[PDB]
Amino acid sequence: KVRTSTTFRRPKTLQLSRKPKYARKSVAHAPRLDEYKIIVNPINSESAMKKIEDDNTLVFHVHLKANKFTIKEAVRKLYSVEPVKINTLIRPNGTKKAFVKLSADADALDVANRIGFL
Amino acid sequence: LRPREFARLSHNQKKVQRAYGGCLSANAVKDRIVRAFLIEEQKIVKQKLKQ
Amino acid sequence: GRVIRAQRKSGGIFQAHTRLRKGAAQLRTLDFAERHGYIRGVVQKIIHDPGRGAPLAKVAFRNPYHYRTDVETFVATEGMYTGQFVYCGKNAALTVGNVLPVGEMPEGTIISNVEEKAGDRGALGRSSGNYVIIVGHDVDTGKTRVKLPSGAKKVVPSSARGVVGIVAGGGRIDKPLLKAGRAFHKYRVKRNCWPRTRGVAMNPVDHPHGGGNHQHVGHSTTVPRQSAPGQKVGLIAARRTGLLRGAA
Amino acid sequence: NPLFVSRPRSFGIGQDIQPKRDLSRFVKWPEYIRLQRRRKILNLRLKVPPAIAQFQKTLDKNTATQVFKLLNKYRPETAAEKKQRLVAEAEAVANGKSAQDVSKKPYNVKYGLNHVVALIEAKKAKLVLIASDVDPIELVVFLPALCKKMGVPYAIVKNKARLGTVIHQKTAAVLAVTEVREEDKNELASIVSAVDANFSAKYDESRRKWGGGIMGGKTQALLAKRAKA
RNA sequence: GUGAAGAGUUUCUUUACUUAAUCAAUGAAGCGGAAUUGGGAUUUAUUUCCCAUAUUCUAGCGUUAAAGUUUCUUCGCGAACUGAUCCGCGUUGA
RNA sequence: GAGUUCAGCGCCUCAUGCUGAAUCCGGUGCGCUCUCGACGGCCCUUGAAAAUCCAACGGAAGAAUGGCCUUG
RNA sequence: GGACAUGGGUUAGUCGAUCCUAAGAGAUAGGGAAGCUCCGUAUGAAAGUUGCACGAUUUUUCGUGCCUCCUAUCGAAAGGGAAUCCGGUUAAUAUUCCGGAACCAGAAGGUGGAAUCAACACGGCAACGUAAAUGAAGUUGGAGACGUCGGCGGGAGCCCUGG
Ligand SMILES: [Mg+2]
Ligand SMILES: [Mg+2]
Ligand SMILES: [Mg+2]
Ligand SMILES: [Mg+2]
Ligand SMILES: [Mg+2]
Ligand SMILES: [Mg+2]
Ligand SMILES: [Mg+2]
Repeated sequence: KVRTSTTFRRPKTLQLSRKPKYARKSVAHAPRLDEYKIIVNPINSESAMKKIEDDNTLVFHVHLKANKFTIKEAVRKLYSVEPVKINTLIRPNGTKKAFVKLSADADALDVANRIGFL
Repeated sequence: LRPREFARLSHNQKKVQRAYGGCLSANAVKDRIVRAFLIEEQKIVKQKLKQ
Repeated sequence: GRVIRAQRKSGGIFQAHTRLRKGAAQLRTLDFAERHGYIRGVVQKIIHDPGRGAPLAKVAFRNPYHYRTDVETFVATEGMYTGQFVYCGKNAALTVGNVLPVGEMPEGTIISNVEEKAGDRGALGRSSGNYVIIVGHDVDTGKTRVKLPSGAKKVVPSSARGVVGIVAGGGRIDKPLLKAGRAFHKYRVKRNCWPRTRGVAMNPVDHPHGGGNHQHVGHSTTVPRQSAPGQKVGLIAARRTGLLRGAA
Repeated sequence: NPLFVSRPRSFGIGQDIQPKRDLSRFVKWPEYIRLQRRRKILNLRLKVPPAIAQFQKTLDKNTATQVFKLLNKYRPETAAEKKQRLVAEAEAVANGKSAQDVSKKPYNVKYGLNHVVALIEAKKAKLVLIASDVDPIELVVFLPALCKKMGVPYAIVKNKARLGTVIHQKTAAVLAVTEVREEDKNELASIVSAVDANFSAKYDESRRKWGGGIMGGKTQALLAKRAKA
């Protein structure tokens, strides 16, 4: 029992992980904000139209809690296109707007027509 | 450079190829070498003359 | 009346201004090496300490039990210089700057930063130009008698340590400040104690001296030792007053 | 071979970093360890009243082994042994007589502080073994006086924990022997005589002597130095 | 609380202890005592009357062990003693 | 190749397109604003901290070998 | 019309915040307080994230190990601090969009190169140099990091001047 330090420290002990006898919650919740919540609607103002036909970018009203990662996946899953960059802004009315630029191999005008807000 | 810019240089730009290079000046290192040698030699004679 | 100025000096805006201070000036924790032998340190820096007249010395010592170097902050004695070796312990030599038990130094030696209790790390004779004189030893139940800067004689145990020499920083108080602004700068780095309004310049609500149709105290300014706070102003428990002509 | 050269380290003051020695003496221990160590010291100073000081005078090793040899013969029945006895009484209570017809009188050590106290007051305890480390000591501090008054032999023995093992419990403050089988009568009598010579015969003079009051350590060595000069 | 003297069956003064209580320090870091040791006075000597240390150098360096017998079987930065005497009712001091 | 200045052409013109030139060479400072460099004066005043980044001292650890196709 | 009505409008790895600490605020230990709460901030606490491969096939971060002076957090849109510029564009945003041209940080290791035949490069008297030039623990050093006034010397933009 040799102590070469003048300091007693608490010895390490096992520390088991939880093995509950019952799940506290009976049913796991379905994913909140999957893809139908993330994309709310296309935005079709005049400025958004110019973004479509000049910069190959789509303008979406998106959920306040969506980020650039989930907006990218949602657009890919819903409209089968590949954004190259996503810019985001929160409008003065408190709602979130996303500028979704598509790659040079896709045409934003065609995607807009296919969605049907043109 | 600012402190974090030093993280981008190659090793040899941040030092001198010599003992304590980049930490001691050349004349400081020279004082240390000579001082260490002479002090060690004196410890040798004091040990020899102690017996 | 209201709470007088002396009663408000309990903290708050009257705390010491300590941002610019590098560390307390202390002797070194009394350890095995100092109790039985000596340990050597090297003066690394001699530095100005804001709010203190005397300069401080940063002294580097090797740690006896771990691979590391410990830096100590000492009150510099006059004559000390950077690169000097200082020695602390029972067997240290009687040289300016060394730290020794007062019982190990002869009668008449001049010392500074002397401990009141063995190991308190320095209490007596610390301000610029001050020192303590060894007066005598009593070997039976070892107690050393010393003379303090105030002129008082004190008995410290003959294991309380002291630094050989006088505190550096010389005769600072010999120079007239000459200007309010210089007093301003002296106390700016100390505490909120300057300038001072006279009690008689106040109203009765503010101070026992306040009020009256001339500026005067009214009653005696020598007040008893057991006055309450708020009335303990002026010359407290004064044994005498007036211009002394020959004292001891 | 010539490259293997001795490189001694001095270890004097200010020479080499001290080697890693045992610092247990100077360790700052957690509060509970400090408490249980200084508690033993305080009991060493602080002169102990005789009724408490009579404890810490326990049976010697040899007599203790004989006592536990007898006690281990008369252990109480365990839950397994009790369940077996009950199925026997149940089987024999259907076609034969009562449980008395198929089970015999039990021979076992008595335990339980209130139960043993009653046995002593009724002069049925042949031998009483009082544990030496009953923590609220008042539970047993009267037992030697009660045993002496009733003329029942008694011994103070180490480890309430050792007494508890006999009766299949964690601890037991006190055990009592009431009856012993004929084959153990001579051993009980030899233990009773050995116990009595050390405790019952001591009690008259143990009531006056005080425990503790001893300083030890550095203060005693200073006294020894003071005496030697 | 525990002990010692003194004062004309008692409790008053001082002069002792420490474990209560108080103070201070520290990373509770080497306290106290023995054994080896060499001058010493005892003395046709016996540690019996006595405690003896390792770093003063000049602004260096000092850590993660070497060596020493020697046990596996001596393939090994391999295990232990040791190097680093022994012991403990106290972390140290007031 | 941008920007600027200038000159023309289609002339409802459309995607407002198309076509020509120049954008060059010198000097100045107790100037102004900012800044850097080397200094000087002053103080009983000597003028934050931490995150973070770097260097050294040290020597832990490594396993290529068939005179070469072979690893870290 | 800054009024009224209907619509539109704020895009960033590089700008801030976010990270850091400052005066200070403040849980926790522990002690007060009838209590609301007060004091306290490694404090009289068993206050452990980090350093080793002993098992582990076999080409690698899960089990004990022996270890060591660690630490709550909040507190700066002027302090400290990784990194972006020009040209163009809108009715209304832009160092954020568009065109072009860069930079920083992190991860994995995708090629190429370098050193190593036994070991981790050479040159220079030296100050020191290079495309790379093995470096764990521990320690030490540096940067971050600092007042104010005075004149002197340079640079950039501006100003002025000759074609
Ligand atoms: Mg944004
Ligand atoms: Mg007035
Ligand atoms: Mg008044
Ligand atoms: Mg309006
Ligand atoms: Mg930034
Ligand atoms: Mg913060
Ligand atoms: Mg604008």
